[PDB]
Amino acid sequence: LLPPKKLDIVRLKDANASHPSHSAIQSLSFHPSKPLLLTGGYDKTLRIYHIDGKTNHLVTSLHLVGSPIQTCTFYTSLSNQNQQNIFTAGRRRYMHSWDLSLENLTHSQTAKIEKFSRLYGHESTQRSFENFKVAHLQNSQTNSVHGIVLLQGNNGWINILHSTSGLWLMGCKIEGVITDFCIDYQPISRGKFRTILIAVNAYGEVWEFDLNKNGHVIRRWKDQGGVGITKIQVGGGTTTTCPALQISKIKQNRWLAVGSESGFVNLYDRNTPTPVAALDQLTTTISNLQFSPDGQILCMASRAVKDALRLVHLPSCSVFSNWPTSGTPLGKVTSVAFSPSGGLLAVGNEQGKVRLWKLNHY
Amino acid sequence: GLPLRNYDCNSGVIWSISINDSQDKLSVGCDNGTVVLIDISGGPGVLEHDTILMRQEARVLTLAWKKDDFVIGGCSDGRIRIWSAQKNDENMGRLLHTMKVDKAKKESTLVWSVIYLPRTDQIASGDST
Amino acid sequence: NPKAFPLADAALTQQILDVVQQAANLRQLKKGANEATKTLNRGISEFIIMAADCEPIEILLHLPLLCEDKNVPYVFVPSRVALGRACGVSRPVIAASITTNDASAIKTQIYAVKDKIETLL
Amino acid sequence: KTKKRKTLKNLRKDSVKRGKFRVQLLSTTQDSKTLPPKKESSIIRSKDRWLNRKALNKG
Amino acid sequence: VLSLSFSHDGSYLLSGGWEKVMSLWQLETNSQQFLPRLNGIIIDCQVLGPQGNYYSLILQMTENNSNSDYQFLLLNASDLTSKLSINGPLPVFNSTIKHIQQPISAMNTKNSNSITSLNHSKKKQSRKLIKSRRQDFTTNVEINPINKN
Amino acid sequence: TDRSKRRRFKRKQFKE
RNA sequence: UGCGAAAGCAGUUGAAGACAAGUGCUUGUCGUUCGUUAUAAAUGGCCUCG
Repeated sequence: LLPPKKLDIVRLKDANASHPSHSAIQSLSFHPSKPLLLTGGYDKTLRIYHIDGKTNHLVTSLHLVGSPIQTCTFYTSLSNQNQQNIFTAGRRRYMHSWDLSLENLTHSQTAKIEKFSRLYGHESTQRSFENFKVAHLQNSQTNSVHGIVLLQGNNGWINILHSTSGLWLMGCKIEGVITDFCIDYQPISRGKFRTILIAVNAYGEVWEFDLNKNGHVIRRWKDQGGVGITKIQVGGGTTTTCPALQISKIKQNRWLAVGSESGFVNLYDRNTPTPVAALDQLTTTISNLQFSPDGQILCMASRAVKDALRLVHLPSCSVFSNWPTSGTPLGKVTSVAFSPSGGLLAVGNEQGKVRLWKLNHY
Repeated sequence: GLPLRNYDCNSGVIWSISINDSQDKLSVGCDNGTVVLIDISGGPGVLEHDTILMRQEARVLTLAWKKDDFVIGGCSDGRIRIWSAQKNDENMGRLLHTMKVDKAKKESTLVWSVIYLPRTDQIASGDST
Repeated sequence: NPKAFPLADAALTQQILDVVQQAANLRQLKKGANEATKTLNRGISEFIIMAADCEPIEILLHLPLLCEDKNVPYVFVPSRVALGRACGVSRPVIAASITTNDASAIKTQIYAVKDKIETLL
Repeated sequence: KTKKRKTLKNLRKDSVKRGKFRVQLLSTTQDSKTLPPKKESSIIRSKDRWLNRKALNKG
Repeated sequence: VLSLSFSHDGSYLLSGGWEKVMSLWQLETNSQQFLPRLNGIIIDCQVLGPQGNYYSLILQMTENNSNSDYQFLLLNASDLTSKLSINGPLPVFNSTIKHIQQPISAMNTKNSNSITSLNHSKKKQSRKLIKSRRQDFTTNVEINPINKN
Repeated sequence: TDRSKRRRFKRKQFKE
């Protein structure tokens, strides 16, 4: 267990010194197993960097003309470990995928790229693919597992598409404007787990859908004292930042954090709910909420002002004091990423800088 | 074949009328978005007022009930609304929830009909779209 | 909280908690019970918002009596911590008042909210 | 003939303005009791136009 | 309708027929998406993949009544684009050959056979190939001097 | 008040 | 259907079996056969990527 108030960190070289980015860094992603980083932005380029902490050379670059990058993520099939995919999107009515399986990543001369652009009659509900997340869905009736791509609708709509074929499976709706959503996995038995979609409205009502049962609502509750909610995240188990490799590795998240425009971060224990703590160390809208892979550290960052990044120890809910400092260079934080292992924190800014740190405790 | 009793709802002009499960109370939807509950258990020709549910700015085009406890109403603002009709409940008349239907972009959206499904505890709604 | 009446409902509170937010941005929000009392006496309030979850609730119960005297609409919201957050502060706000300004850039929806409160009353 | 028609409207007219006054005729009690009251039109005419909207193309 | 096939999960139904259009019927809502414009009417249709990544389709090109012209299309299900189109040479003979029969349609036409018309047409074709003496079965073909195509 | 009647009147009318 | 030009010149469209309907009899049919060169009509129309 890491210390409550003292955090032992050392800075390393920046990632993009090998190849700088010409625009802001809209998102970051760690490869689940390989030591690789994904960066994307309005430069329209998916620059991937081999992270080692002493060189961080660029492996390959892929420019996508006319596709400003708002988010990007690695994907590995939960069953077929050989399968590797990258999904990226922007303010567009289509989504790109890139297969990294076999020799595509490094050796192959050309990149196998495909475009998702078909919603199968639900085109009205969706205007852009920019906000999306990838999760694992278990078909209980057949016991097969496959990926799902989740999207944000125009009016409280959540469109769920098939990861590879791109088929539309089911749709979830909430009242009011959908702001953010997050995914939690609940194991049932050996080889069996259910996926739960958590969605939150600006007011603070939180919907819980059972995607294994046609996305039916299973629980409804409100964030206490929540207004102007901006982001939602879960921690303490499997998730996008900390994906699983096999079925047995599936684990439920014990932490749930709610952002707001006011700069408060409300924290809940997943084990109307009453919050454990109401973090207040940021005074601008919460633009990033992310946990450490083990769920022992929560990072909140805001893009409104410079150096607006804090780390919370859990379950103490006490913000670390030694860091960040005034001399710590963070700038306008716009992206945050935790390594699945090795306790490495990566932070991007508007200047095109990915700067790297090591959690000495891990 | 003559009007036995003429009763004024005492509200905006009526769009819809519905009767409860116990057949003792009538719910009446108005142009002014007021839903008036009229008691009729007194006897034939005896119509009496029970309660007024809160006032909202959309018309009430349709009404149906869930047993004797809740009143579901489709509104001209493209929204479905549940009112609590329970006696002995602090949430009496209380608009527990609001649903919004998908709205035609260039056109006003109207919830013309709503019906309750006891077996599945579901509400089925028909809209102008 | 029986006496808090009328109490805005789940849909309504957003339109209430929405308008207060911009009013704070535009400096058209008087926040805290004592400021609300000032605005009624000077009659510079469109309407007043109170929080029902207050303890002990009566503290704001003087404001309504002043309200109908001046024919100013008023409404209750369920949560006070929600209100202060909407006001734009780090402390729960029990009562807030919107300042009268016909030249404001947020002018329309305030009166749209005012009408809904009037219907609620 | 048009004079005859205008004569009907005067008979139909149930209220007239006298100086600052307008006096209103009082209908019989039976007319109210035998039949239900007249429909208000603005409430009903709205439904009919909606059912006969152009975009529908009732044609 | 000539080809019907269920998806692996059963949530989608693939249909194809004389319309030259493949239809994805979305069964939770009975919505439908269309991949029209295909070269031939759809004799067969299938989902081919562990995860339904590709569709395999069989096209007929009924315009050539002399011969049955089969074309096999493998489509990427993600974007419904031709991953692989396969066919042989497609000569148009003057008359029908061996046991080529037109596909079934709602009514008997020049390019199709009705329900009753199938047996009579088959017998007539066999007896034409046996008793009749005009057996040209000759096709025009051309060769390109510059490219030899 | 006079305007608010118009706003209420305009809002209730169906928009075609 | 044969021949021929594209115009046209000649020649065909039978029999058995089974089923259904109506009333042993009548009519209509055939993913039945033998022989001759031999109207339709279940409201049901074509994707998206500026």
